Amino acid sequence: VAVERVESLAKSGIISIPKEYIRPKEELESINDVFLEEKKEDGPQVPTIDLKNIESDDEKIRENCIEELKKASLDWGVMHLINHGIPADLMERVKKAGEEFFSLSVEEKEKYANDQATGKIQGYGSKLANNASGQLEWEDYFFHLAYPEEKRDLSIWPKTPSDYIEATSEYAKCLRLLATKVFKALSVGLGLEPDRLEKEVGGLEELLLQMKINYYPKCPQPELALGVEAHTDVSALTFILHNMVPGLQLFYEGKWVTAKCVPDSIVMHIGDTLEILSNGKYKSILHRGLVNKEKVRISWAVFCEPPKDKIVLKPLPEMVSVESPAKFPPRTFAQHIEHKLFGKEQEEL
Ligand SMILES: O=C1c2c(O)cc(O)cc2O[C@@H](c2ccc(O)c(O)c2)[C@@H]1O
Ligand SMILES: O=c1c(O)c(-c2ccc(O)c(O)c2)oc2cc(O)cc(O)c12
Ligand SMILES: [Fe+2]
Repeated sequence: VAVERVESLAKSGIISIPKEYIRPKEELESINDVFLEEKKEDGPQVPTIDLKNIESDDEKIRENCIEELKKASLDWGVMHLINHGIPADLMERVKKAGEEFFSLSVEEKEKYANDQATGKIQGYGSKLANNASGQLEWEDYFFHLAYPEEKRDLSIWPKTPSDYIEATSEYAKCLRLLATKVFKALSVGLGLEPDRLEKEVGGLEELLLQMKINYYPKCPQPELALGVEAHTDVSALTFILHNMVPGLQLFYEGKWVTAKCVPDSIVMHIGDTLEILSNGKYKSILHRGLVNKEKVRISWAVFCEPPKDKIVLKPLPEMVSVESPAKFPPRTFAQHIEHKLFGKEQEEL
């Protein structure tokens, strides 16, 4: 087999993109210039949710924060979090380290190559075509488990820059504390005991944080490709940092909305795992990512996942009734991923 990286392809001297990267005719109509889209301020916009008072001693103010978070989660399921408690300089260090790793030559990065055939899903990679369509997306990435610390395989983590492990480790620990805060507020929002949702997704012991650095090289025909296809996240929550190059779009009320770049914020997505547990109340929104011909875009997504086999995910009893039937059948996290991949494979077949 050939190992083709999109960064290599982007630098190979091509004029047009290979056919495998061109989206189906029906999808091309919704793809426009990301910079022109980012400038548009009409239509619904991704909400900015202020978490400053999420754990305030002042009850009215705390409840107001919880309600705003709850409301954004039932409606959009995605938002720009501000005053989230993660130090701004730590986030800049994490991004700088990721930028430095991706600036290494493809050859240096191949020393970290993943190997799906032997189950080595961590490391440097690019999505291999996995259905009859043969469709590929315009991005390379680096994926690794980031937390808990005892479950990490540090040997696969970038050794250049020298501070990648230190920075990424601190960031994951900070995000783990923020996930607890969020899970609690979302639990309260559904009328559940504060510790309910985090317990249901594994708690401190089994919830995993996976880091995925998404690298989107410049594209010569950005109107014909997607950096990441339309999808919903399978996690419980996802927290993402960006390098201020636009690209994230959200499918809201039947239209693709472009996310604006809100300084110092962290994008947070409610994922399929919480949507399933809340019986459809909290929303896992369909989203995608655009590429462009002017600037390399990079994002850092941390997925908070339940244990893949140990928990059977299904709507919580409290969220189901005669009048509110279960909107999802029971599946473990692995089974859910397989079902989404299976439905797509059958679709393309
Ligand atoms: O490779 C993948 C993957 C993985 O390797 C490890 C992991 O822990 C979770 C994962 O999740 C997969 C997935 C599938 C369909 C989706 O809609 C989605 O959001 C995520 C993904 O393809
Ligand atoms: O959206 C997701 C995604 O893209 C990937 C991923 C991981 C490894 C790969 O090799 C890859 O091609 C993709 O993992 C995820 C894990 C989650 O818990 C939730 C997600 O939403 C994703
Ligand atoms: Fe996503």
